[PDB]
Amino acid sequence: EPYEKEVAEYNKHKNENSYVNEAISKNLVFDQSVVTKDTKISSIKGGKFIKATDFNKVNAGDSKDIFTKLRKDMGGKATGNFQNSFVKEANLGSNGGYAVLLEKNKPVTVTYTGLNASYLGRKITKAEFVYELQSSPSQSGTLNAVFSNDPIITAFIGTNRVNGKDVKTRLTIKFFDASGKEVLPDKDSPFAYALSSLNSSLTNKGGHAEFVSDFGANNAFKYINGSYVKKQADGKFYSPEDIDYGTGPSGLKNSDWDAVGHKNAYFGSGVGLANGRISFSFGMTTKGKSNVPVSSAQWFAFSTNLNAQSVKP
Repeated sequence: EPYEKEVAEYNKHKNENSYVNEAISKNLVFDQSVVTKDTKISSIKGGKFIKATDFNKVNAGDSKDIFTKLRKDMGGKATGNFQNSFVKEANLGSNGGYAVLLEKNKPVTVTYTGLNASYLGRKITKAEFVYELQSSPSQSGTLNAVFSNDPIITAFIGTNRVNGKDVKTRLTIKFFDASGKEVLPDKDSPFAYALSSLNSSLTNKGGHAEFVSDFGANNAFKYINGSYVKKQADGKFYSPEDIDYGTGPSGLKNSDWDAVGHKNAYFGSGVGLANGRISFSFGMTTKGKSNVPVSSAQWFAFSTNLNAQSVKP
């Protein structure tokens, strides 16, 4: 471990040390092209539901964006059902989503049906996204989630911050073919998935970063050259400096890169590679500070739209 911290440290303010690069095969297609008129969440199992009328309440003077709605402690305020947990918000797409409480040791399985995804020409019509809380900074130790009926918008997750702990969620995904059989990669054609939009405002005074970590068995993170997202001493992958408000050595601001489709969107991306079932964690870290604003709700989108074509081997 001490030698990986040293590898991280030398690489912090550099681009790739080498020219070595291997093409990423895009065998797995899980992107906007796979959403159909029939795509939807068919069920959510394992989690208590949050009534939309509880989820939509904010405090006087608050903005009503989805992140602000997310940053409240709903432990013990999750008495909804699948019907009344349905929420509309433009960030969820035109078909909306569902509010759910995530709790320690209670994985929540979100099933999508009606897909037209593929892997080497095998049609993927259904998927299970399993979310499991791993870290929460709220008093109740819970997280709130809104799961979108668009699997490419995926999830918004957050809670109130009372201490310095990370927000962290494990996501394990199963893809199914039309016959109902799980689709797993062939030996020489791993799954590739994007880890995008990992913004960071981290400074010595404070701020926070969105990260990925804890890549599961047969999964690995791969660096994109010129990306600010790279492995840190704590084992997580994020930008250790501010690319959001312009105070960092690069002077970059969120509007300079953090948009889907931006030429600079790779600034906050990596690539996930899986020779097996996809599984990894995502979250938010203040590196331990408790009074950091807007540092406990995030949007995590899942797709195969990589912001690169090759990676370091």
